[PDB]
Amino acid sequence: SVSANFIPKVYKKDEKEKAKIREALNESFLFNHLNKKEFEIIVNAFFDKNVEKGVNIINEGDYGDLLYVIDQGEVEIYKTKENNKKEVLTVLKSKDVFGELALLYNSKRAATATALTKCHLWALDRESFTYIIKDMVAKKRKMYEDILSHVNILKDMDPYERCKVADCLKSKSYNDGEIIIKEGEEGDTFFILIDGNAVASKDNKVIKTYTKGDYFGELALLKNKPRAATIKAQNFCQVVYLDRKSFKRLLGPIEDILHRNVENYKKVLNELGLDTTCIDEN
Ligand SMILES: Nc1ncnc2c1ncn2[C@@H]1O[C@@H]2COP(=O)(O)O[C@H]2[C@H]1O
Ligand SMILES: Nc1ncnc2c1ncn2[C@@H]1O[C@@H]2COP(=O)(O)O[C@H]2[C@H]1O
Repeated sequence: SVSANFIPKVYKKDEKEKAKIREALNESFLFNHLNKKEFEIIVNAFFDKNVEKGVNIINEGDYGDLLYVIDQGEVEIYKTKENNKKEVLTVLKSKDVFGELALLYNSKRAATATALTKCHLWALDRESFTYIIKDMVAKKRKMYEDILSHVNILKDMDPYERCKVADCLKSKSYNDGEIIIKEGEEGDTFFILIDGNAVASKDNKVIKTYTKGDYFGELALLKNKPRAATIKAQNFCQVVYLDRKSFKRLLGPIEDILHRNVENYKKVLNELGLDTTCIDEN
């Protein structure tokens, strides 16, 4: 049932279902950037769609009118290449979002989405998405998409996965002399330097210099220890950063690289006669 410029629609939902939608959208950085008021407009504008196992919810190539959030069930996303060689991009489950690209970029569906089980989906129409959400998401991606493709650790990531990093980024600048990370302090944040110069030290010995595209502050996140080193700006630095939960959601596909760079730290620390127990885990 529908309850009564752009005027949002309100589709009748129990508070129990509304709480599930809020959970899913607060997890998604496509959405959790909205104020309380606008957020609730979006929650109310979702309607539902039930789909049998085996149904292609979306076909690679179609025009795009809705995005979807999974309530229950599992959805495989794939591309069909070559000699009908199915190429599975990913498997999506409860709370996952898909179908945003057509609404974001007015483009043919980039892949096929197939229900692997029966699915209950919540659907958001193009109109609600474009009025409420599109502009700010598109501009944040425009601001960072290119920068991120030149960050060396992110270069081995799918472009689709990388645009998601843009969605959850926060921005901050530091002045000459300002301290970004202090040795011994508790921290929960992963950093990329996007402009300027900074320097890392431990027990007042210099252990690394940083320039544009470098990252730091991952060690406290990979190890659950206090910051292992002090990092200081040397000019007008601009950084972007991720919180711990975004870091472990997004930079899973590059754990292996991060851990490898961690053992170069080890060689530096052993050379300078510094503490190497900050590398091991506790
Ligand atoms: N690697 C990927 N490339 C493109 N789309 C993807 C990928 N992984 C998941 N998807 C989702 O699959 C959807 C297919 O339709 P859309 O292109 O509108 O939006 C797409 C994304 O939500
Ligand atoms: N040799 C090194 N050993 C440990 N950390 C280093 C080294 N060189 C640079 N760093 C960085 O300094 C950061 C300080 O905070 P974290 O320990 O979270 O993560 C650390 C690394 O990103």
